[PDB]
Amino acid sequence: RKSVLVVRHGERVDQIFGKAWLQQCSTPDGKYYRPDLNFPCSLPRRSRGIKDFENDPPLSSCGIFQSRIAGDALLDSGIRISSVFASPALRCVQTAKLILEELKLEKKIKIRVEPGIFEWTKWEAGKTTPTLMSLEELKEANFNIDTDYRPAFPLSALMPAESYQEYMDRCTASMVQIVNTCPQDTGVILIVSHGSTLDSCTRPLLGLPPRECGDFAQLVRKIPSLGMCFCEENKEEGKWELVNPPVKTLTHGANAAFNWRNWI
Amino acid sequence: ARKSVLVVRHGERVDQIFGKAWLQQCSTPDGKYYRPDLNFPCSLPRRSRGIKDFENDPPLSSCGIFQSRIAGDALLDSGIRISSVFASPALRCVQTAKLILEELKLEKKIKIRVEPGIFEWTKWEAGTPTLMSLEELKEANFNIDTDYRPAFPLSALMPAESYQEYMDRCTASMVQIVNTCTGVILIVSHGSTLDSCTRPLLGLPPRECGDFAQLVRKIPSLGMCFCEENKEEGKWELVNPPVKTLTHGANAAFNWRNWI
Repeated sequence: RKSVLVVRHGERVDQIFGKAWLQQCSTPDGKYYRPDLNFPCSLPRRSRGIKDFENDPPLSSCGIFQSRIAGDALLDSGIRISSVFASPALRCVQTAKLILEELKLEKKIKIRVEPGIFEWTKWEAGKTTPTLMSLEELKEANFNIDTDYRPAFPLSALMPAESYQEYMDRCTASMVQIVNTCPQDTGVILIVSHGSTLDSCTRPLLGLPPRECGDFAQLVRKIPSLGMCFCEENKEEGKWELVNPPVKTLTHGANAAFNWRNWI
Repeated sequence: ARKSVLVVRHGERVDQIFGKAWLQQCSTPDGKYYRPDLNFPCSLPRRSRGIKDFENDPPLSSCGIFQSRIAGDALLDSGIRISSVFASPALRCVQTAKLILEELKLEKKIKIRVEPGIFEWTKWEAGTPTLMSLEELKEANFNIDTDYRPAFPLSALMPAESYQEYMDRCTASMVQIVNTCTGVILIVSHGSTLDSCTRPLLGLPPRECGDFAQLVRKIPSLGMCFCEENKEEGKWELVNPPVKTLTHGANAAFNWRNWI
């Protein structure tokens, strides 16, 4: 039974360590270090050193954990993943890769990067698209990217401070392209993206117009890291329906910092 | 390269997230284990007597496993040498100790010395407490040191002990711990342990209870306290822990039916 599984990326470092996270993990000469264990072990190599990560931040160590444990659960559920699409955000592509590794499909399935499902530009740093990693850079960072895939949109088409309606229209238009890419295929089309994507990419499949922005927003507030929305196609009736996701929720506590000097 | 004591708090325990009846949420009517949420661990430890006893001796959450692993991973990088390992008999502590050892690649080399004397203050537990026996731990694939004679046995832990009575058995245990066997002694235990087991090393008397408790509130999962021995001066001193802090956010449950 053909289906689409939309998945929110794992915890992003700047969610915890704030908008200036990069300044906390950078030396004067622009080199990386971990001031806290939730900063990732390393950062992949990128053109202008590590400058361009500032608004395209990686997963935290926790976000890696979340991604891995969800992927492990997807393996155990037994469902078949036929393809994987991803927002060009590094956090989303990183989440895609970690899931594929746990499924043992990292070498068999390439990631199709689709700038058309990038986050609503109203919710980004400068109310605009940041510098993202090139596909050449992702290959060099050992991501198995599908360079033959012709995406619905280039990143440059994404308007800064686009309206709610414009954001929904480009996600809808992207979901036309996504479904038509290998249409015979049954199996799960995995889409690893942002919170908003759970609604923006499933609505058009269900034959529904966008929600009122308010209701959309309230619904997105509640999507946790690696939250999922699952839609199955009923082939006979030519119709899609929302379904219980193939894995359970993931619920855990925070962990605060401590200052050892307090003991003195 | 001095002698030292690294005290580490266990990772996230499942019941801190899923409450006191966590066992009833992951148990079938006929007593088999299932995972209602992914933060419940992959499995409970192989125990033959059944799952009933875990209720008040809860294991690490998935997050707790992650926390333990990433902490142990960083200890390996720091390049310090762990020579022995002591652990509170609570499963969560022993589990954290195994996970750290695995990351240090010493799970086969160093046996875990279970010391009931550094168990949690019994005023902060349910009510003797219902733990896994050393044979049950061995059975569950834990590399325990059965030869070890502990300063305190499981039976000695009486309910509703006083603050002072808890401090006394911790200092008493630290006397022993120091004598048994110049690498790092690892103590994987509870939040309270970071203070209760380091004060006597430094030669300090117990804190006032309130000062103690106020300090224990602030100790996160995998939190550490590190004392180095100055052999020349015959004195111990607190030192910056060998690995960094671990700060991360929470994750809430979502209900997919909200989308319909």
